[PDB]
Amino acid sequence: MGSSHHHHHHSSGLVPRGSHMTTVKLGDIKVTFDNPEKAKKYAQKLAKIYQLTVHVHGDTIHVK
Repeated sequence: MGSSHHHHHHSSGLVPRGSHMTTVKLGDIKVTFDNPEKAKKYAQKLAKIYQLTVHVHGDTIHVK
């Protein structure tokens, strides 16, 4: 066997539907990405680099 049963839990980073650029606020540094998809995928790396964490709240991802 080898099946990871992925299911959505209550309350997540609920991004609004529509083609819109996400404002990823790093420590002072203002980053932006075309899509919330790529935004969170690069922001989790920026969190690991700068030793911070990802706070995804709507169209704003602040790397706390």
